[PDB]
Amino acid sequence: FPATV
Amino acid sequence: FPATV
Amino acid sequence: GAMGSMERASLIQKAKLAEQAERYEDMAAFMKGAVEKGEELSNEERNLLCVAYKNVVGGQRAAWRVLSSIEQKSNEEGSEEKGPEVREYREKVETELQGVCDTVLGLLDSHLIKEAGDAESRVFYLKMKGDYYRYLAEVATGDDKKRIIDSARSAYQEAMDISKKEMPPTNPIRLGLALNFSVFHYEIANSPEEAISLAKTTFDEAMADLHTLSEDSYKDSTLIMQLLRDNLTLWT
Amino acid sequence: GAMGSMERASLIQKAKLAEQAERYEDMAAFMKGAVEKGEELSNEERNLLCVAYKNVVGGQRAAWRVLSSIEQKSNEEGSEEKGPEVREYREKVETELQGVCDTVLGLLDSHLIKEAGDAESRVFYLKMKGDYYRYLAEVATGDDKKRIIDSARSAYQEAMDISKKEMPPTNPIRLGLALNFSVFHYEIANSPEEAISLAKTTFDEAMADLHTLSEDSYKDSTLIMQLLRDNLTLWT
Ligand SMILES: *SCCNC(=O)c1ccccc1Sc1ccccc1C#N
Ligand SMILES: *SCCNC(=O)c1ccccc1Sc1ccccc1C#N
Ligand SMILES: [Mg+2]
Ligand SMILES: [Mg+2]
Repeated sequence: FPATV
Repeated sequence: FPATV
Repeated sequence: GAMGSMERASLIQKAKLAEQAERYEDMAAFMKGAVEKGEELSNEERNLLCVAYKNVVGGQRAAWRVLSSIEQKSNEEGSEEKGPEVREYREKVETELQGVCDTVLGLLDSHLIKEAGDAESRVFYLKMKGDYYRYLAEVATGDDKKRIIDSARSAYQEAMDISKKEMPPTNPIRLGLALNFSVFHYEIANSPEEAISLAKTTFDEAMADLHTLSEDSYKDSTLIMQLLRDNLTLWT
Repeated sequence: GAMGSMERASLIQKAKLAEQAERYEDMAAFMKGAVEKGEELSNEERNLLCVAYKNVVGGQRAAWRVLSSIEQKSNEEGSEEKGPEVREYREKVETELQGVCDTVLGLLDSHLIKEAGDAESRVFYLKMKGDYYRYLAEVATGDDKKRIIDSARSAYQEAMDISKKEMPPTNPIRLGLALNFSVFHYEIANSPEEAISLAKTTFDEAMADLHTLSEDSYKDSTLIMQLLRDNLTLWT
């Protein structure tokens, strides 16, 4: 999965 | 800590 | 609410203790109680709210993906009929996840967003609103799925408009918003080109502003810039 | 109970799904519901019960140790008075932990142990009773602390007596019981010499019986023998 903050 | 199962 | 009798300061203190103990459900309940005291949140307190629900909903999403994958495999040709249990349990986890998202969206709507006047708080809360609509969209399949997606988009867009007007391109809140909106484009809105364009433009405009920053600000901004680069590497 | 309307087989199926999703609180609730159907548990089902509560109570113990350490530091000379919050939150986690232990001990007493006739099930359940009294002892400080410790000891001792009579020295249940009873001696009963003697004698007598085992049984037994050796290395 892609990075999120 | 020591190992327990 | 069960936290109504506890002091705001004690709730914040115990949220930090819960974080140290990796008790994120407790941490979220404490921060929910703190928000419901009705006062605005400081920068540090907004971080605690973010951390608590990110960990809680992150675990729920991970579990939902495991169960959804098992469910998809059970609905393949030649798969043995195992009964309703997989769907039931996926629905159970999905319902708890939706409950957490509705809780967060409820705190933002009552009344965090309407009282947030500074760009730092307003962009933070509107990004959060986009995030938790995005998690609702990840599990949505019904009549309102397009409306859930558009609720995420609308919150993100309002946060973007403010962040571009009121924050420098290296601001970590602005960067984190762009990171997540880019992921929204890629994974939710079926718009990989918009996702890639946003991540690249955000990265390049932050790069050009790094020269203005102190060492400690530089560290925060480059950390998120690397997350943009990581996603771009995944997508290209 | 909330699981009373769900089929026993569906509860077992969902316990395995919860394990795959790392949803151990759910897994424990499903296995509690399965036990409360009143039928005896198979070997596989006993394993699921063990796994679920081990993960739940293991997380609670880890959190309790973090909070207890913070609390001890706050009660040091020159430490700033921070109020009752640390003690309150440690007590909250401690109370939830005790609740889980009481639940497990309740399942064993109503009526898993009294219906367990085979050595494999009876030793498993009596070891489990010793384990969850041991976790109660870890947090105990009151009038019944010695009685809690002796309840752990008594359950372990009955399991040991049966295991020595009815199982070979390489039996993994027998080995795991000896491992944990040895830890009870070291950490709970202030008897490190008994802890070391038990771990060493258990290791040596299993070593001498390995030649009787198949490859797959050998793997199970040597895995636990290495845990005995690891503890001995910690203690000597
Ligand atoms: S949930 C806590 C982690 N995320 C964030 O802190 C967050 C939230 C909203 C927008 C950006 C970010 S990331 C951030 C924010 C400030 C300072 C550093 C960083 C980072 N990395
Ligand atoms: S909670 C699940 C992990 N523990 C055990 O499986 C357990 C329980 C009781 C006694 C011993 C053991 S360890 C064991 C048991 C059977 C086969 C292999 C192993 C191992 N390792
Ligand atoms: Mg649903
Ligand atoms: Mg107490």
